[PDB]
Amino acid sequence: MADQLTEEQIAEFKEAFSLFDKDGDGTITTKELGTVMRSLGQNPTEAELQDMINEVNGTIDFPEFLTMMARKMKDTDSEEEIREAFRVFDKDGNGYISAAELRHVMTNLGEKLTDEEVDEMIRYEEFVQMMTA
Repeated sequence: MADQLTEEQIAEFKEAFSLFDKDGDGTITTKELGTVMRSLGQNPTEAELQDMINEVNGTIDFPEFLTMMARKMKDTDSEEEIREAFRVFDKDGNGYISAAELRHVMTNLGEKLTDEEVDEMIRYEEFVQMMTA
């Protein structure tokens, strides 16, 4: 699931990975992975380091690094995108002004959807959270 990743994000993370590593391949012991995470600016605890080691004997391959960063940055980007898109519907109102106002935008647009299904699901962010669950 590398599609949730941004081109600039993957470029920056590859740049950091290339700067951290020494001569040779990127496969070094898990202590190197922990130190790279510390240098990247993140605050990974011992449990996060253990999970990253288990995901990847002391070989940090670019695919495994990309996968662990994919899951982490994907959770982070999902949270950030939810927070940003909470204010995406600026035309409906200032903030969650009316249930009918949001329902009109959600039913007149969004996807090929059934008119009665939107009303049934109604009975802003709460609807998105319910749909995600």
